[PDB]
Formats: sequence, structure tokens, C-alpha cells
Amino acid sequence: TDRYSFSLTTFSPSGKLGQIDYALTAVKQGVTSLGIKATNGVVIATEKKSSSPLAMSETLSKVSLLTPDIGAVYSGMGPDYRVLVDKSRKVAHTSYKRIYGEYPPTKLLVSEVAKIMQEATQSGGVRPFGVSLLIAGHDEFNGFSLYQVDPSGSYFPWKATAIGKGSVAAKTFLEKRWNDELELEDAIHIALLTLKESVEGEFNGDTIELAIIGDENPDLLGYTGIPTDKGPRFRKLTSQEINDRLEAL
Amino acid sequence: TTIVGVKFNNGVVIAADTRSTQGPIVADKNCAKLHRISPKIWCAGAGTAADTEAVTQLIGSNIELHSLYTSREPRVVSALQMLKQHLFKYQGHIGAYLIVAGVDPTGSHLFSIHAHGSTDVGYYLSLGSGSLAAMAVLESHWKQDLTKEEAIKLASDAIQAGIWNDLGSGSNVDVCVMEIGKDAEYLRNYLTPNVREEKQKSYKFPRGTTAVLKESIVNICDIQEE
Amino acid sequence: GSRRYDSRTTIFSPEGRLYQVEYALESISHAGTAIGIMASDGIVLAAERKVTSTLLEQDTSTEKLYKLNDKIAVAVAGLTADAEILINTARIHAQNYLKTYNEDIPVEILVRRLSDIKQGYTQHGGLRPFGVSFIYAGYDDRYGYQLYTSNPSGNYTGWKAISVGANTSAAQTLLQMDYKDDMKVDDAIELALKTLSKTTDSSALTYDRLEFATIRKGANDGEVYQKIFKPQEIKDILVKTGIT
Amino acid sequence: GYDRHITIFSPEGRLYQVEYAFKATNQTNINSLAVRGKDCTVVISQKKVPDKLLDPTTVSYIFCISRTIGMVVNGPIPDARNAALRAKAEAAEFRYKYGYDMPCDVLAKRMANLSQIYTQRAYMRPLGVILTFVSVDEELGPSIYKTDPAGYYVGYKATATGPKQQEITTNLENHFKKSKIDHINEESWEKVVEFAITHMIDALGTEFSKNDLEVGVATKDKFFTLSAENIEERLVAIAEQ
Amino acid sequence: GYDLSNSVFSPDGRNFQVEYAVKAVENGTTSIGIKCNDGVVFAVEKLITSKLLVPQKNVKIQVVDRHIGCVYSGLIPDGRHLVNRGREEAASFKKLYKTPIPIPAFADRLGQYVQAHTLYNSVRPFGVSTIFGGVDKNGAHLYMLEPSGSYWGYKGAATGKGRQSAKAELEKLVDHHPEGLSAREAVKQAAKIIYLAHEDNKEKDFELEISWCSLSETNGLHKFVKGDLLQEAIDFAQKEIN
Amino acid sequence: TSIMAVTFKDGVILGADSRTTTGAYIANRVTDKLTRVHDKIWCCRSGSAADTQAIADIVQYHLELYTSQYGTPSTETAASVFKELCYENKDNLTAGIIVAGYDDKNKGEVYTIPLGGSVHKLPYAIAGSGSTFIYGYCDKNFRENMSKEETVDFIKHSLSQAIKWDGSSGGVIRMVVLTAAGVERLIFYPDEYEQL
Amino acid sequence: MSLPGSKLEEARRLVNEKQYNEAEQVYLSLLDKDSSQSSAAAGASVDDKRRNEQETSILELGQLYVTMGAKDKLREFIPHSTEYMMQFAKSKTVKVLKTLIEKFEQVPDSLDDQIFVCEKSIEFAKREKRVFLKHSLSIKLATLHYQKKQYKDSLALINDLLREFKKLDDKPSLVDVHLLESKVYHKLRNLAKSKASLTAARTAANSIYCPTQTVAE
Repeated sequence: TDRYSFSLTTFSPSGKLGQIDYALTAVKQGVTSLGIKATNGVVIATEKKSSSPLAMSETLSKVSLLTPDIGAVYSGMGPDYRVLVDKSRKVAHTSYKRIYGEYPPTKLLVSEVAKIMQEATQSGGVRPFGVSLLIAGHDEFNGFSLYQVDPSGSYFPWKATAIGKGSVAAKTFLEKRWNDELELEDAIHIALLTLKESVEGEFNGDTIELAIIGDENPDLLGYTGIPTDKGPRFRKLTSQEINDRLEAL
Repeated sequence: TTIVGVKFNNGVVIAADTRSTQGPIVADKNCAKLHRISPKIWCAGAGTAADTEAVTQLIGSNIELHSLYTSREPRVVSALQMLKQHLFKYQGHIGAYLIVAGVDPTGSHLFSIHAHGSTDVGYYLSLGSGSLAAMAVLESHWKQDLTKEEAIKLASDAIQAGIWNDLGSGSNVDVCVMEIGKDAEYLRNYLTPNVREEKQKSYKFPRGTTAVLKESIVNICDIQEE
Repeated sequence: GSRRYDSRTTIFSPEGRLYQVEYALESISHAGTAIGIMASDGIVLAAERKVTSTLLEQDTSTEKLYKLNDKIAVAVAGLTADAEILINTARIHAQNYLKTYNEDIPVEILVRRLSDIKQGYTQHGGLRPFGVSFIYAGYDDRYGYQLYTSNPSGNYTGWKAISVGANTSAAQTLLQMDYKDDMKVDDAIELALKTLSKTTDSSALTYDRLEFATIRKGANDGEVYQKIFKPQEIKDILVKTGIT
Repeated sequence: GYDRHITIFSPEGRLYQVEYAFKATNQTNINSLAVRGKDCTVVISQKKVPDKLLDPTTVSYIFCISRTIGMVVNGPIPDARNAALRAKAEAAEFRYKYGYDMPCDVLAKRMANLSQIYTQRAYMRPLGVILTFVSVDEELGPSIYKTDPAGYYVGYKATATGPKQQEITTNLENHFKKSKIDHINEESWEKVVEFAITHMIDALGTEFSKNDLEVGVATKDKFFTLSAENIEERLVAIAEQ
Repeated sequence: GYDLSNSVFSPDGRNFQVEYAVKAVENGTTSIGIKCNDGVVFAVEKLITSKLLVPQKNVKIQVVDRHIGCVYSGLIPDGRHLVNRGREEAASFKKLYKTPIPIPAFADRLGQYVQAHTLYNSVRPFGVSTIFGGVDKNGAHLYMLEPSGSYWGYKGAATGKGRQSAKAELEKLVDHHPEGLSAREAVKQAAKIIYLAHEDNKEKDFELEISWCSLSETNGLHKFVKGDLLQEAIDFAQKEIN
Repeated sequence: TSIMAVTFKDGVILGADSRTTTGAYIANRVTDKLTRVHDKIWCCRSGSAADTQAIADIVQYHLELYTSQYGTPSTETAASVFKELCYENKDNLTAGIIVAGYDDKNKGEVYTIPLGGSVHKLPYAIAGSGSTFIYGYCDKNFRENMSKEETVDFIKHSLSQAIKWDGSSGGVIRMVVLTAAGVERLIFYPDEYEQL
Repeated sequence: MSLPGSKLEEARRLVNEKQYNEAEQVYLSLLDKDSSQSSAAAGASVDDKRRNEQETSILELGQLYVTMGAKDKLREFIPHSTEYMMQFAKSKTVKVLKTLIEKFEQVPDSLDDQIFVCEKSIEFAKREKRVFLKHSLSIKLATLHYQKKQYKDSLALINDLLREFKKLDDKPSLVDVHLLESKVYHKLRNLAKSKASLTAARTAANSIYCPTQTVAE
């Protein structure tokens, strides 16, 4: 049968939808991840944790690509994000690659993903996902943007933000380092320095995942010879390069 | 149109023309007939144009997904397999005459696919209405294990023969060279063999040489404050 | 089981009242204030955010204000998240009216539809209602400017001026005492700001915590031009009314 | 409360119902060990036959999902066959629609999603088995992926399972710290089987027989199982080292 | 708590609804299966609750395919439904691959099926253990299927109230023939240990039924035991217990 | 197109052309029709290209799953899946499939599947369009249980006449040998069977 | 790009293989070369954006400096290497300036020279640069006063950081200052508040982010 079509999100007798509050707790049990928005790029960073010392963090992806020019990174539950990134990609393709053809604006896509969060707080047999996403991107219309998607199903633009267990400390860190004008390089230094205080293990560049949605790079597209068309503004930094960056904090 | 694809040991080359005809009417002098299922998997299309374009849109999305899921280069035959199944249940009411080319880490590949859902392999294939004219020239000069430069030429010349003996082939010849273990090189307008001859006098007239009835202004620039 | 894990959430209570709706009104009082006032030249929608953070960008935040169509916009008070779904349903219903009748949708019709969805959640399916309250600014050709407030139960009531969100009591009374029916857009712009500064959840109302929007008939020919102001123009008007 | 009986969060953000699923794979007393060789991946695992009246040839914890990918299961046997079936259908599925055999990586990811879906419902019981997939792929090389009830998965240099698997893990970690690479060097897969047995005997403190072990080997483009006789050959070679 | 569905789980790592279902078969009839070299011999105790019944009319032995014997114990209506599904499976295989389903293949499929009803609170588990086997080109096979969805290879198996009495004798029977033994001789055996497992059912009386699938006599089809062979077995078991 | 397979002593040899026509234009002349759906059971495609390829993919999908749960398929078992899909598209799809394989349950076997879908065991099988002209030669010259060499040359000779009388059969002749000695792909270039 | 690389390499081979007095000439031309890149005298010697060179020039100018040998030339160089840092007008000056002073600290120079160079840095760090930077360079100057065995100059400096930087406070940089502070108090021979401030340093390091050096201290 099917008798689970009663929502598993409810209100509490003291107001405040209780289920999404619990789901927001799981983010404070999650890993720390942060995004600093520059005025000529965006940087996102997260820490890799595994349950084994024989585990490969070379086939572990916590920063994932949605479209060349837009990246995402989570804090919270792994499994939840693993399915949710696939649904983000799927709606972006079915509603903006088969209808509007080109890669969406950042603002558009953020709204669309928040609708799926919303539709896991409406129906039975589904309770919501317990991660928060930072979706960094650039469109040529609204410029650089950094957004944060809630487990409530809302979005917020931020100037700089963190999510994870060390989020509260991190936004206090960013207060004094932040400035309305930043370079992309300086952003890298600020981002990794804040995340060093939100990791209580050892802080390597082999176990720290770095990505920029900064400079275009054409040769990562797959072809060259038309410069009006580029390749990905997303660019993941390999490990040895990140090690160079640890020295640049 | 005409599409040639030549497979050889070290890679594959797919070339096409830019003349778009609807009927004997030429729709476009210039149009890109090279399409992208994926960034390594290029094709070009003949027959009816809307059907080729639609199905590469549709399968481009599915492959793009797959490429994200594996996070590495998409296999050519994935595209092949999906096209075939799609077309087979219409039974070829969707006219897609595609030459599907691509490279991947299990070698060079070259396929053709028909409306009904037939697939062929070869070390060279040709499709469209000008396929026939292309054939002949290829089969004389072709050898096992061509050089990339040599292959370039031979491709472009084959399309050239299409221009001269086929009426769906014309304006520009573009080439895309896809080599194993590198980036695909899109050589647009590799050979431009036809210019509009010069005219002998310019066609201006002074104003109102066409009569005008009335006029109005019409604003889209926005909306209005007061 | 399956009846073992349901306690029955969407039945009536012994006063004839839906548990979930009553809880919803309380959760909307947690969320920031939004006020609607109707001038005889326009409608002013003015909303205060429920979140303001250390480094929250609110300079482009269009997270309370949404254009449903080019004559109907809403101010949102409640869960922003919950509101999303109905916002886009409303866009679809509006465009459908234009598509088949070649005419802009009346304010009455659009609101009545959304209310039906809310009523529909407790009517069938075991589903909860969205904890949302909307204030609708809309123009039609049959009642002119119309002002509406809707609640999570699915009922609409007209107003001349109304408030939702946090601190509705205080706001409502002040609005009654100060509002006159011959006010303009200018007067209403200033009246809304003063009311929001008695209900600010901080100790000061700031330009980046304000979303401010108008629908004005000063646009030529009597056409209605909706304007969602830029962050420098809100700062511009807030020093004019003498809060900051 | 009743956030521990169905899969709904607590005021900690924790799913207790899901955590319990891990706690049941110790009840069959099956350990497995899987290491990447030089050109192979070997998994050796316990085989419990407590009676005569159980026929030992049938007692199998090894299910072939693909031609090339083996699966070894630690935990209750109903859920093992259930999980094997889903995985087999999906592998075939992908071969049909994508024109090659399903990657090990992608199969692991697939079962992870399905596991999450079994904890997404509120009347569905998570499949409590822990699954080890072993392969030699042609793009990822030797691979081990271990999926788990929650729907988390991650790649693996080596892995162990069972109630006693900490000890096994300790051994393997130290080996790869001396060797300083993520796979055992040798060059005959047979001797990688022998090495794996030695570490297992050290870890659980017991020497095994040809019917206390069941052994699976993936070489290039293939997976097969060793018979009980082949295993006895290996135990002579322990003497020979 | 943890006793109200089949998709709770305890911190102990145990599912009690499922475990409890094994107790259902523990109050069922005694049924045995001897794995032979040429085949299998099933026997089942049929309790007699009155003398109004008509013996060997009340079937618990249903054939599935033309070569797989199935006999079950526990809650009877439930077991008849389990066999009901399995006949559909037999026809489906035959339809697609044009050959009768193999013995291991059938075992597989039933395991999936019993798995399904302990994964949802919207279907009820079964209350039977079934014993089935046969001959195929991979040899003779014997399987016992729990209501948990578990099966294994079996040299000999039993279930019912007197599963203990049965299994104790089967251990000694592998001592008598450590090379396994013939199906034809196992008929007489099959009776013997139901009489021994009727010493746990010694405040009732019983009817003995025996069925066989063997490659050396019946050409590898599942048939019943009846007539002269049957009464030889009945006489054998009597004199021994007397 | 012509395809055939012929049993012999120690296994079975499969034989095909590599020319594929549509109309008067040859689409390609080196496309292999010898298809692998199991390591040890191969099959042969003829007639309309799409129909046979589609069915062949479906059967491979189903046989994979057979191996991973129940053990390997037999030649028989495999023929039935081809058969039954052709029975479900007997008014739509025209396919000639020969399923031949070498087992150790049954040594070499030839099954053939018509357009409408029926399975038929034969000691030799022919199908296609061009293989109906070589039919009489087949039966008059056939021998039961030949040598490996005798089988190779018989298939070579049958298809030479086929290419003779049919313009749709041409290119190279391709053969696969299924045995307990290995799997032997053979290729004969045109000059090599034109001498004869 | 090839020219600044080749000139750097040329210096290095002469040092270890030929003579340390032939490398001297190439050093002086190297510093002037570095000024051309820094003022963009061709486009920074790569043509049109400063591209790669921007980073490289101040990085090879400090590689030169540590190599190296205590020389009067080396001493003299450093006073005007802090003007070269302002010449660029870039925002990346924060990161490199710390390593610049540190290299000069390493090489024996004596009481005056290390302190004067570090103080000078503080003067340019309050001009326009970050608040984080000044505090770092104050930490460095503070350590110098203690090394040279001056404990009134160390104490007085330290008080103004710690007491007024609770309004510009998020930094893990006050852990450094407390530990240093205890060291100063120890050598004034007042152990009362040496102990009180040590405890505070320990508690301020009980939160987990701290380098290995930090705990060693």
C-alpha cells in the first residue's frame, strides 16, 4: 500500500517547524566549509574527513560541479548531499538546457534548488535533507554571486559565510579580515586560514579541498580556437598547489 | 549535406560544410553544422535539419549527466547506444543521419547512425546526400595509418568534391580534429572555397523612395516614472 | 504499522479549529514585519527581514519582494522557504489568465486561488499547510487598487491598511490612528517607515534591513509602474523621513 | 521517543534507526579482508559451517554481480541476497544502455543512493548488510569500494569487516606504512593470496582451513572463485616462505 | 517498543518480529529432508486431530515445476500462498528461456520474495519454513528456507516440533555413510526419523507421508510414494520403535 | 547479407560476410556481424541492420544477469530470448539470427530464428537473402562430423558462391571457431577464395 | 620571463662552483632588474599585464637575500627593500613582507640592524595596510627586544597591543603575545605575573588550532 503521504514535517506547539530545525542541527554535526566572495572571483573550501586511514580522498568529492561556471559545496550529511547534487544537476538540465539552452544565471539556479528542498517538507514518505549548500558562481548578468541554501528551502546571498560545526566562530573570524574590495589570491589565504581554526585534525593540502570559481581557463573546456566561448570558471586546485598555498597564509 | 568522418590509428577527423538548405532554397550561407553531444563527442548532421538538432540536444543532456557522474571523459559508444534505442522505437520517423565521432581511452572511434537505428563502424564513413561524391575521392588516396595533417587534407578535399557534385554541399569547410589524449581542435573555416563575386554598383536610394503611410513611436526601453 | 506512526495532525479540534493552522499563526509572528498601506495614488509594500547577520548580503536580497506579474507584487511575512512554492504557482495562474483571455488577472481571482491551495492541504492528503501570510498589492480595472491579506487557513480579507509578521498589535493601532483616506504615495511612504520603526526587532531600522517597494499611478496615462527600489535609493528615502 | 523507531531526526540531528543497522553485521561472526595486489584484488573471508548437516559447498558469501566485479557480504544472509539482486539488475541495466559494463565506482554510488532511499521512507527497514565490491577496472585500476547501510561509501586502499576488524585494520595500515604505496607489490597473484592469509591469521589469532576460508580473485577482465582445493595449496605455501 | 513493526530495529542488532516468525514453524509439523547422491527424499508428519479426517487427502506436498518438491510446515494458509507465487515464477522462466527452472534458481527467487515482506509495514511476513529440492544438471540440491529469508546448503534438514529429534539422527546417518547414500534406501530412513520425531508428538497420533525426487528411479521427476513401497516403509519404522 | 553456421566434430564454426547494403549504396563493407553475447556463445546477424543489433543488445543484457545469478547459459537457453523477442515483434521486425555456440553441456549447437520467431535446431543453418541460393550446395556437399580444416573450407566455399550470386554479400569472409582449444577468428581476403 | 630566470640561475652556479665574488656583480644587476619588473618597465618584462612576473620578482629578491653571506652590502640593501615593497602598489604585499624581515633576522647583524629594519616595517603597515599586519610586525619587534636582552623596551611595546586590541579582536595572534610576555617578566625577575600570564597563555592555547612551534614555546 501507500499510507505515507502525510507530511513528516509538522509544527511544534511552540511554533517553529520542528523537522527543519533538527535538520539544521545535522549541519552543526557536519564538516566545516566556507565561502569568501571576492570582487573578481569566489573561493570555496572544505575539509575531507574519512572513516578509515586506508580510505581514498582522491575519489572523495565534497566540492562538485553543477555547470562549468557554478560550483557547490556542503556542510552536513554526506549521503543527503550525494543524492541532492544529482537532482540539482537534473533540474538545471531539463529546465535550462532543453528549454533555455545555455548555462543558467546563478540567481535562477539557486531558486530552483531551493524548490526541491521545499518539496521534501511537503509530502509523506519524505523528510527533508539535512545539509546546507554554498553555491558559488558567476553569471555575466548579476556578476559574481555567492549564495547559501538552507535546509528550510530558502536562499540568502552573503558577503562571506561559513557552514558546519565551526560556522559561528568563522563568521566572527571573517568580520575583521573582510573588506569590500578583495583580490582572488587574498581570498584564498583568508578562506584557508579560517578553516584551519575549524579543523581539529591536521591541516594538510592533501586533505584540504580547494576550488575557485575565479579566473576562466580555456583549456579545460575541451577545445580552443574560438575565444568568444570559454571554458570553466570553476577550477579545482590540485594538491601540490594547495601545499604552496599553506605557505601563503 | 555531406559529412565525412575518417578514422585512423592516432585519432579521428570529422568535417562538414556550412551551407544550410531547406529544399532547393538555401536557408543559410553560413551555419555551424558541427554539433556537440559532449565536449569530446562531436557530430554533424544531415537529412532534415531540425531532427538532427533535436536529438543531439536530447542526448547531449543525458550524456552530460553521465559525464558528471563519472567525473571523467564520456565514452563515445554511450552516445551511440542511446541514440540507437531512441530512434528504433519511432522506427525511423525521426530523420537523423548523423556521423558520430569521438575519442576516448579505449581508442579512436567512428560510427554512423541512420534514422531507423542502424549503426555501422568503419575506418571511414560518409553520410548525407553528397556522401556519394565524397566516397570516390577518399578511396583513392586513403591509406592505413594516416598522418593527422594528411588526414586533414583528405577530409577537406572530400567535402570539396561534395561542393562540386552535390547541391546540399557548399559554402565553407570546417574541420574538427580529435586526437587521443589531447584537446579537440576546432578548425573553423579551414578552407573557404567560394566568395560572392563582386557587384558592379551599389544599391542605395535616397529617403522616402519607398512611400510611408504614417508612423508612431513605440517604447520598450522600460517603464516609466512620471 | 502505518496508522501506528500517525497521531492525526490535520483534524479539527473540539472548538472546530485546525491544530496546524493555529500553530502556524504563531510561527508567522516569529517572522519579520511586513506592512501594506493603500494610498489613493498607489499601494506601498514595505517589509523587514527576519534574518540580519554579520556579513549577510542584503543589498541585492530580493527575498521578501516578488513580482507575480507586472501589476501584482507581494510582500512576504512568515517562512521565506514555505512561501516559494505559492509564489511560483501564482506566477503560473497569472500568466494563464493572460494567455487565454488576453487580459491581466484581477487581484481577487489570484488571491482566491492561492487561498484554495491552503484550504486544500488540510482538506485532503494528510498534508500540513504552509505557514505564510501574504500582503497583496494589485491593480485591476474593476475595483481599482485592491489590498488583501491572506492567512495560512486559506481566507482573504480586504483592508485599507494592514500589518503582518512580528508585532501586529502595536503596528495595527498606530496605523489606525494616523492613516487618512486622502493620503498620497508620499504620505504613505513616510507612514510605513514610521510604523516599521516601532516594530523593529533590532533597536534601529536600517536601509539594508528595509525592502521597500511601490506601485504608482504617476507613470504616464494612469499606467501602474511597479518599482522595487535600489539599496541606495532606500537609504536615500530613509534619511528623508528622518529615521537615520 | 519515536524518532528512534522510524527514520526521522532527533534533537541531535541523528537517525538512531539507521545506526542500529550497523550493529547487526557482527551477529553472523563473519570477517572479510580485501587488499589490492599488483595486478589483482584478493578478498579472503570466513566461512562458518557449524555442523555436518550443513553442506559446506553451498555456504557462500561471495556473489558475482558482474563478470569482473565480485561482492563479498558481511552480515545477515537474507539482506545479502536482496542487495545482490538489486546490484545485479543495475549492472545489467547500465550495460544495456551505455554499451559497456558498469563501473565499480558507479555501482557503489548507486547502492549508496538506494540505501539512502531505504532510510528516506518511514516504514522501510535499512538493509543492514555491509557490502564489499572488489574489482580490477581498466580506468580506475585495482579497486575496493565498501558501501554501508546509511548510504555512505568511499574508496579503499584495503578494508576489513567483521566484529573483530580493528585488529585486521591495524595490521594492514602498518604494512602500507613500511611499503609506502597503496597496493602490495609481488608479481604472482597467488602470493598475494598467501600474504593476505598470513595477515588474517595474525589478526584473528586463528589458523584457518580450506573450509574456514572462501577466496575470491579479480584479475584483469575477470572474477572467479578459488575452490577449496586451491586454498589448501596456499596453506602449504605458508610453509614454503 | 521495537515490537510493533518489522522496520524497527533494536540497539541489540536484532529484529524480533522476524525472529518471532521462526517460532510459528516451531509449532508446526515435523518435516525432514535427506540430501542424497541421486536426489532428495522429503517426509512430513501429518497430525491427526480426530478420525473424521481422510488421510492422504490434506496436502502439504505441492510440486513446483515438474521436478521441484516443496513441503512446508508452520501456518498452513501462508505456506500455500508462498507456493502459489513460486508456480508463477516457474512458468515465467519456462516462457523466456524455454527450459524448466533450475533448483538453485528457484531457491534464489523465493529468498528475494520472503525478504520483501519484512521490509515494509504494509505487508505481513510469512509463518512457514519450506523444504524443497530436486535434481538438475548441477546435481541434487536440498534447501530449507526460513521466514527470515535465509537458506543454505543442507546435508540434511528438518523443522517442526521434533526438528531436534530428527537432526540428531541425521548426524549419525552421515556417520553410517560418509559418502552419502542412495535415494532408494533413504525412503526407509525418512520414515524412521519421523517416527523418532513423533516422540515429541506422543500425545497425538500421526499419518506418514513421503515424497521423492531421484534421478536413479523416477527419471529425475518429483513424484509421490504410495502403494507397496509406502507400506514397506511404514512397517520398517514401526518395528524399530517397538 | 548471408550468414551460416555449421557443426563439426569438436565444436562449431560461424561464418559471415562483412558487407552491409541499404539499397544500391553499400554503407560499409568491413562491419563485423559476428557478435558476442557470451564468451562461448556467439551469434550472427543478418537482414535489416537495426533490428538485429537491437535484439542482440537486449539478449546480452538478459544473459549477463543469468550468469551472475544462476550460472552460464546454454546455447538453447540463449536462442529462446532471441526467439521470444522476435515473437513479440513478428509483424514489425524482420530479423535473421543464427545462434550458435559451443558448450560442455551439449557440444556445438546451431539454432536459427526466423522473422516471426521460431527456434529450430539443425546440423547446419543458413539464413539471410543470399544464402538461399547456396542452399542446395549446402545439403548436397554437407558431411556429418568433419575435420576442422574440412569445416573451414566448406564455409569458405559456401560463401564464395554466395558472394558470386549476391551483390549484397561481399567483402571479407569472417569466421569464428568455438572449441575447447580456444576461439579462433579467421579472415579470408577476396583473392584467397577467388583462386578457387 | 626567461631573462629573470636566467639571471637568477647564473648567480647561483657562480656561488657554489666558481667564486663568490663573481656572483656579486650579477646580484647588483639582479636587484635593478627586479625594480624594472616592479615598476612595469616593459609591462613588467612580459608585456601588457604584469602577469607571472608580479609574484616572481619579490620572490626572487628574497631568495637572493637568504642565500647568501653576511656582507655590508646585504645590510645596506635591506633598508631600501621596504621602499621597493610600496613601489608595486599591489595588495599581495602582506604575505611576503613577513618573510622579508625574517630572513634578515636570521643572519647575524647585531643589536641595531635587525630592530631598525623591523620597526621601519611597522611604519608602512599603519599607512594604509591591514590591521592584522601591524600586529604581526609588532610581535616580531617585541621578540627582538628580548633577544638583545632589553626588557623595558619589550614590556612597554607589549602592553599597547594586548590592552587595546580587544576591539579589533578575532585573532589567534594574542596567544603569541602572552607567551612572550611571560618570558619578559621572567627576566625582569618578577614571577608573580609571569605565572599569571603563562596560565592565560595555556588556557588561550587549550582551544585546538595551534602550531607545533606554539606549543613548544
